[PDB]
Amino acid sequence: GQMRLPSADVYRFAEPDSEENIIFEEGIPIIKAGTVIKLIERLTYHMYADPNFVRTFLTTYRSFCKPQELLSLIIERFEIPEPEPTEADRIAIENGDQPLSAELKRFRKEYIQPVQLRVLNVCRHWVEHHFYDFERDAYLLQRMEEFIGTVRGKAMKKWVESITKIIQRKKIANITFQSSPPTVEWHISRPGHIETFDLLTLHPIEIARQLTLLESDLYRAVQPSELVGSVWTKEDKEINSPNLLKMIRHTTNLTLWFEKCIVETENLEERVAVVSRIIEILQVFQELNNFNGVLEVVSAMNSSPVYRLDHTFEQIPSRQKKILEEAHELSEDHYKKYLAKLRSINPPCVPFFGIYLTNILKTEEGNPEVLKRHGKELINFSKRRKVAEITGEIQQYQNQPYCLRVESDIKRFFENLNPMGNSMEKEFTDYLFNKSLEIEPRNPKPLPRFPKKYSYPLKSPGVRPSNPR
Amino acid sequence: GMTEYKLVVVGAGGVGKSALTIQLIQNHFVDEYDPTIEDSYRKQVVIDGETCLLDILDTAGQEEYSAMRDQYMRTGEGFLCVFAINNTKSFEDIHQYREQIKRVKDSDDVPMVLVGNKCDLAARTVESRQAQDLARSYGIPYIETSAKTRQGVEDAFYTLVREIRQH
Amino acid sequence: MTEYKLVVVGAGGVGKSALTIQLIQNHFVDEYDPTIEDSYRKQVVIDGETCLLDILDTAGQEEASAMRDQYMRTGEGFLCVFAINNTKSFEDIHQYREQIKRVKDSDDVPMVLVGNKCDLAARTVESRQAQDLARSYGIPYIETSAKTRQGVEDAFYTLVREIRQH
Ligand SMILES: Nc1nc2c(ncn2[C@@H]2O[C@H](COP(=O)(O)OP(=O)(O)NP(=O)(O)O)[C@@H](O)[C@H]2O)c(=O)[nH]1
Ligand SMILES: Cc1cc(Cn2c(N3CCNCC3)nc3ccc(Cl)cc32)cc(C)c1F
Ligand SMILES: [Mg+2]
Ligand code: NA
Repeated sequence: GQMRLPSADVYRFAEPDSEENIIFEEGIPIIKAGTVIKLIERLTYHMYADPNFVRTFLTTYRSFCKPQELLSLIIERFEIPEPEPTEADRIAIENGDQPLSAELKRFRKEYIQPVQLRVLNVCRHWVEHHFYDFERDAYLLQRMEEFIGTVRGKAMKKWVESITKIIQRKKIANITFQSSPPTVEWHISRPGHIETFDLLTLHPIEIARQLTLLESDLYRAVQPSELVGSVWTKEDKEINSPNLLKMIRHTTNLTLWFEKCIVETENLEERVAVVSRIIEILQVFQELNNFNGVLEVVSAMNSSPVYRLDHTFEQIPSRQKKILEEAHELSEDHYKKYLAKLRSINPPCVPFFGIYLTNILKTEEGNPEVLKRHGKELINFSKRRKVAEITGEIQQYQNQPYCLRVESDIKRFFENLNPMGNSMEKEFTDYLFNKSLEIEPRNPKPLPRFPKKYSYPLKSPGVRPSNPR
Repeated sequence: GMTEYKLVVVGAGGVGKSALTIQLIQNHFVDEYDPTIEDSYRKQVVIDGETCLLDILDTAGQEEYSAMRDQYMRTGEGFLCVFAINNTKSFEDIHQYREQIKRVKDSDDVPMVLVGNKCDLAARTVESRQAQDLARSYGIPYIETSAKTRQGVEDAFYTLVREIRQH
Repeated sequence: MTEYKLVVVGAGGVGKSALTIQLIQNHFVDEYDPTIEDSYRKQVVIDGETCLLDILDTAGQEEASAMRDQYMRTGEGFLCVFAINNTKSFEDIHQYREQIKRVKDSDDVPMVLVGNKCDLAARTVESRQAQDLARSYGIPYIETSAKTRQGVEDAFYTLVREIRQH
């Protein structure tokens, strides 16, 4: 038969399942809704482990339970009473013999030890992957240290001592590759001559590589804490989502820089060379699976100042028109082709983050926090699972590093790019549009001629890499 | 076959804008949503006895990608310009959204509706009359909606379709 | 995208976690933090086909030895890991092999035998002895180093091919 359980009066996690406290979806069960007590029971269940559930729960629980309360509940879960001796044990003891204690030994082996180990696994995952709770609440960290540091008994000892050390390391807190990265490529600007760095003087291959390293690092820095609760949209977004906002602001700045390079090149022939170079950079972004970079370029080419430049468009080579068209088609029909391509490539890649943001926000906004059943309010856990499916996808693409060498001067050049200067956004984008009208006026105004501004060769070195010995 | 209308929702972030399309497209009567499922943003409707397909673009959450606005707006035939009735800044943002739409579409007469959205029980700071006056100065309809009761939601989208049909 | 459920099993300290983290993050973990149960995901193209690997990293410490049926039921294929400088971990392999067969009620479970820590000179399990065992199981034997990456992709992606051809 099944093991007997402690009385629900002394141990709250032994209450029977009912539709008043847990609802399952239609081979482990998937929880649709439940009380916090039932969620924590299933988080630390004696019959099976559920590492996905641990990640989902630790990512999303603050929408229904405070960190201090979670710790109290898992400590309560850990403190399981042992059963009293059975009749057979009693009779042995009365005869001066040692009891077999068969039921007690089974309950220790099959209930207490798995539940306690799974509580410790929650603690371990909490500290390793969601340490911000403890960074933001020093008293919570003290309580966790005290709980772990006072667990007795040899069965848990290896993990107790390990978790103690992990906590201490987290308080005061290297890549290997299958091959060598390719050689850094140089064009007109030579190494160390940062004052000449520009769109046409850096090698287009190396522009795309260094922007991909930068954008990959920005992508990889975004933690789920910046996303759950839609906090990047709220009044404290600069406090709660700084890495996400830094990533988005880089993307915006690069798009505006591409637009500024185009419309400030007043000579038609030179502006064609600028646009052609940008589409070559886009080609390398595609080769590197840097989808953020691909869309940075597409957004610039679809912007109001650039889109209308028909005289420039007319001179772009047909093959480059095709490259830009197939990049734009990734975004059509609500990113249908982008989503399929992301799911087919071999990482490393740099996803476009905006789709994730919209899907997290709409999942949060479009589903209720609780479900009302039989007069009880149950936590709607399916909504949280959906959010954590998105944060899990994000994290999956954050693991793989690019095998490309950093060029510190090129990296600094793009880190410090500031196309808007001291201008406000409206002032600057009006300026870009007025430049567009200046260099290619609306019909029937005649097309003016403008002097060249670049003194160096406009011919691209191309985007196929070179390899000396 | 039936006409498809590409509608675009624009407006300030962080003030419940997304509830407009969610409530429309929703199982009206089951408060639930998976935005990831292909065609959680397409809805077949009958407006004045004529069946059509609404394809709604709502990039709520991407407001900080400000250089993508042109790219997203370019896809649309008609626009819902949404502000929150308890957020005066979102109302003051409307003028620049409208100017940007006119620029992207290269037209002074783009089908659009002004939508005042009640997203919580916090005190209203934009009165109906202020928003009506603004809409009239633009020559466009004004619809107020609730983010919780679905009131006004069908009126907002159907009014926009009528603006497109009568353009 | 086909999804593959891989499970990494073997005695405590043989490098199951270091192997997995090397595969996932290209990083070698120097610390020995005993696992309870961890899970990872990896999108990767193998033989021209994109798939999604779900990798379960399990507990090798004997104190967790009564909690294995539950993960063996879910797994499609198993990396059976020992360390080539630890003869006891090699002797523990057959206990994992037999338990997997019992739980899945099958003589034909996708498996790869992995001899880890092959960067270390002081070997105590000879390749021939491990290869003989692998042949008796009908499975390949791959020596790996979580430290240097030697053989790591080969071990995991060979297991994927086994599941695919099962
Ligand atoms: N030299 C060398 N050391 C390794 C290698 N793989 C793991 N180690 C080291 O061996 C120790 C144990 O590694 P770990 O991955 O934690 O082993 P495990 O099998 O997951 N242990 P457990 O079963 O307790 O979870 C660590 O100190 C780790 O750095 C390897 O290939 N070479
Ligand atoms: C190659 C190129 C395209 C465009 C702008 N553009 C165009 N236009 C529309 C208006 N007439 C000319 C074609 N179609 C595009 C499709 C996708 C994208 Cl992303 C941008 C698109 C503008 C410049 C200066 C240019 F060189
Ligand atoms: Mg381990
Ligand atoms: Na206000």
